[PDB]
Amino acid sequence: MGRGSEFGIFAFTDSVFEITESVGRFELKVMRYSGARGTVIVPYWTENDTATESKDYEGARGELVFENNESEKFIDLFILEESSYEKDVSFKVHIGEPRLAPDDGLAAKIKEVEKKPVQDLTELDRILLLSKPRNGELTTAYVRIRESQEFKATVDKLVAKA
Repeated sequence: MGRGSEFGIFAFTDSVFEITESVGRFELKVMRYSGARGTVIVPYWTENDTATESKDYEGARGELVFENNESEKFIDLFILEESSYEKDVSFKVHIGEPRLAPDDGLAAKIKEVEKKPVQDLTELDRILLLSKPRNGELTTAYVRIRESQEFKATVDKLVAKA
């Protein structure tokens, strides 16, 4: 906890998304909820499920930098066209622990406090921990990729033809 933060709370808009291998570049929003104060780094990385990195989509890995009044940042994907008649395939994109930018006032003590023993936490440093930039519960997005939806109109009209 708590339910809020000032730095603040980072998550995807939801867990579940669907394209279209024809979409090219897919912008996936990472939302900053409750208080846009400070500059916060958010790590992200891609991972295979049924969709595979060399074929279905290109691998994306890095960090997002949210400035002082930035409440939104986007991950570009990108998604590979392979003119399939039929496909239902999917991959994951995760976000790691958001961290405050090294230079600003609180960066330390936070990194120092958040790796001392819990039974040693002091009243004020658990206030620090409470105020920390945090993840929401939506820290994994699943991206389902489908056939171009009327490539398949078009194969189907062709199939019915004699």
